[PDB]
Amino acid sequence: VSLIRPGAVHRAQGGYLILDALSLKREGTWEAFKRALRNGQVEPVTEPQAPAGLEVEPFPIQMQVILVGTPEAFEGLEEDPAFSELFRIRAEFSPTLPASPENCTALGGWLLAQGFQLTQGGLTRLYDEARRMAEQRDRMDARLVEIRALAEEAAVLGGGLLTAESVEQAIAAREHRSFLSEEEFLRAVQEGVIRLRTTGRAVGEVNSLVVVEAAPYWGRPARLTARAAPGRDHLISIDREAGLGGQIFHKAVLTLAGYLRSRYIEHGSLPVTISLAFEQNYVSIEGDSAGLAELVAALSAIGNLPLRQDLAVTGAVDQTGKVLAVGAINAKVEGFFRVCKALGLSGTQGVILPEANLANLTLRAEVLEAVRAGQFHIYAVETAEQALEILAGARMEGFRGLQEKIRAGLEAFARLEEGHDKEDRE
Amino acid sequence: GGQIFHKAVLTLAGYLRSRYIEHGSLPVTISLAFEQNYVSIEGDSAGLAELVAALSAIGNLPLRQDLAVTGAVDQTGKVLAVGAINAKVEGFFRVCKALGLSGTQGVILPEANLANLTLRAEVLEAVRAGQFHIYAVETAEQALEILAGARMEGFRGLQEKIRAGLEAFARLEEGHDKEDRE
Amino acid sequence: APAGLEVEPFPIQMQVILVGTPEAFEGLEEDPAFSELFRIRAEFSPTLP
Amino acid sequence: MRLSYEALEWRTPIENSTEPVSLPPPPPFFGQERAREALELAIRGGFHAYLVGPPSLGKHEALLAYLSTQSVETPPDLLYVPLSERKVAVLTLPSGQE
Amino acid sequence: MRLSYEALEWRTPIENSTEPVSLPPPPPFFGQERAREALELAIRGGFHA
Ligand SMILES: *[B]([O])([O])[C]([C][C]([C])[C])[N]C(=O)[C]([C]C1=[C][C]=[C][C]=[C]1)[N]C(=O)C1=[C]N=[C][C]=N1
Ligand SMILES: *[B]([O])([O])[C]([C][C]([C])[C])[N]C(=O)[C]([C]C1=[C][C]=[C][C]=[C]1)[N]C(=O)C1=[C]N=[C][C]=N1
Repeated sequence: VSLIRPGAVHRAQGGYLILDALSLKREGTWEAFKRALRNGQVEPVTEPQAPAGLEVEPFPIQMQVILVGTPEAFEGLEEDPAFSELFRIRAEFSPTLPASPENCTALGGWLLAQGFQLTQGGLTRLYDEARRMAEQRDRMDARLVEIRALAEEAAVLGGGLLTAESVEQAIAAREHRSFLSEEEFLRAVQEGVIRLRTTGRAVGEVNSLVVVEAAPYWGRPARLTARAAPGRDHLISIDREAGLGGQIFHKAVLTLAGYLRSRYIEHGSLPVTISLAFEQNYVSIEGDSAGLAELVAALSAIGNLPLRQDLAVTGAVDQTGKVLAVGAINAKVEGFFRVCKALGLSGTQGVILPEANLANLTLRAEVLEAVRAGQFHIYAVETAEQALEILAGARMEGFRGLQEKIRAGLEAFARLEEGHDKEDRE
Repeated sequence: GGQIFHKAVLTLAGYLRSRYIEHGSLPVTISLAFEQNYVSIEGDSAGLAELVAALSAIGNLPLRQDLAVTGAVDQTGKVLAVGAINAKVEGFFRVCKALGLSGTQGVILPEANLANLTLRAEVLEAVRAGQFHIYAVETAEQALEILAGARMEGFRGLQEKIRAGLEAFARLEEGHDKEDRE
Repeated sequence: APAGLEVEPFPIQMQVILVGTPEAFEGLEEDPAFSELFRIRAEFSPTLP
Repeated sequence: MRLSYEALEWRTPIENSTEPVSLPPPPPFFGQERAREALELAIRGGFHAYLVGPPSLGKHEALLAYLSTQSVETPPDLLYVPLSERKVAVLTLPSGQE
Repeated sequence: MRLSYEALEWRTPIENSTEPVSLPPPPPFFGQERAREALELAIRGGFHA
């Protein structure tokens, strides 16, 4: 009798047992644990080498077991109908918390109880960095361990005290420790290895913004170019028909095709074929970013429109022409600003971003300082027409309009195609 | 041909289309091939070389064979940077020296790779002596201008020669379709 | 071991440092537990000025 | 539209930063009233609950802190007693009597 | 553009090569200040790097 060892069930009698769903399912003990919970009784696990074994009475279960883990661990168990009635109560942890002065004070109190010494400015900067980490302006990040780690780094860089300078140094060091890839990209851009036009205007090309998959927190401009040729309506995205474009990118080409069709109908179809391709190969597409960038580049190629190359363009677009939000807008904006600063700010560089992402704009101190100084210009747009108007610097409607230029370009391409078919049936 | 090479043919097709539109399409088919089989392609090297060869074939343009051409190209016509530019330049210089330098051999390389040019002592000595000529280009037009030794624009231009070649090919194609519907 | 010794767990007061090519690290960075253990990333530049 | 700095400015301003802050510890599951209410209901009712959230958020630490401040009637002493050299049963005794 | 030898010349010139060099040992992680700073932070803080 004295050899029965007490497990988690025995020690949690009359209280609460806390388990991890992913670890519970990893060991394969879910069935036996579920049966024990159903019966309310359980016996200690016995070795198969027992000749007769002890006649252990089942141990009554009077606890409240609580499973803690990521949801993905729970869609591995929620399909079981027996799991539903056992766990009638679902406690879901919000990925973000409301960015309010009460929440900032609560975070400061939590950090003080954690053992760190904070100042008002240090707490303010921690609150701001948590908001930026959540990617939303009015929602802080709920991952308290990440903020605790950043606070630890700030304490180390500041001798224990969490002043504003110390936390700023900690954030700068965290950015710089993974900055090697961006440093190499900036060196290549400066040396001319990767040529990006951040000054002047060019036709059929635009500085699309991408976020590297190897580290989905570093943005960098990608020189997308579009070329318009007469022919069939099919739109070519050369970087997709090589094994790189994803399923999400599949929707993008059809979306631009539908918008280009429905928006411009004075022939039965689009008399042009559009070839979309970035200059580089680090842009293996997974997602609907760029978007608006591809659309404005294709429209400029169709209408022979010199787009302002100093303004980067990002943001997904629909077949209606409305510009949709994209993730990691801060990373894209900061990357383009870094590239422009490497080549030197001319007081006109900027980023074309959707107005939907305006609630996600948590740009760093340097970018906001540049915007205040007038060296950088953040543009918010709703529809692709506004973005192309900003790029070309003129209105769509009216004479010398962008829409009439695109229509004239399409008409010229149709005339050349009909000349070709005229020579065909001669 | 590799996956990286797959987008290369589309890139040249797009550039050849968008750059030369006086018919509804390109009235020619271009057959790209190396004479040898040790060139199993993995990457976008050559590039500009393929483009200038195709353009010369279209326009009946005798390219200077003493100048090697390397470097990727985009559908805009800008010449892209490539890796191991030093190896390519040194190999071409070695081949030219084996057959004897005539004082005009050289390499057409993108200006983007100028920051990667770390040529050996012999190549730099030959360049200083004038026996070798390293050329740096930004767009395919410059490279083909160097190859053909004449300007794109103006009369007796390269662009007008390519346009005339495309026009002649279109005339022959429309003669074929004329005989077709007769 | 028939019964084995009742060894007390050894306290860990060390600072582990992992050295290797990145390709070895994309074999481990996906683990969420690896992130908070190794809060400091030391990346070696392939080139020097 | 050309955004201005004021519309883009998001960092909360600081009027004094040279002094330490002294704030009381926050309640567990602060800013997460949904989960706190779920735990309150599961504790009052005795139901089995489960915590769901993004990884590396502090769910375990916050849950432990919240459960520490809880107060329940002292559990009875549960222990195995052998009815024989082969038969052993479960015995329930008042707390502290084992 | 026809590059000249001066633009192509990249080897640093030598004005004297017949004498031995006597230089102090460089600091560890020389030319790699990113990694050196990462190690400094990980050592001061005791974090795992
Ligand atoms: B995007 O951010 O949606 C963009 C869309 C494309 C049309 C320009 N693509 C990318 O940025 C891709 C896909 C991606 C991966 C991970 C997160 C988000 C998006 N990535 C890259 O740019 C990339 C991929 N591999 C290496 C380097 N960079
Ligand atoms: B290239 O260097 O990009 C070139 C492109 C092609 C259009 C002329 N191809 C090659 O040089 C190929 C592919 C390659 C392999 C390894 C590194 C870089 C490029 N290689 C060869 O020429 C080759 C292949 N097998 C045997 C011998 N040579």
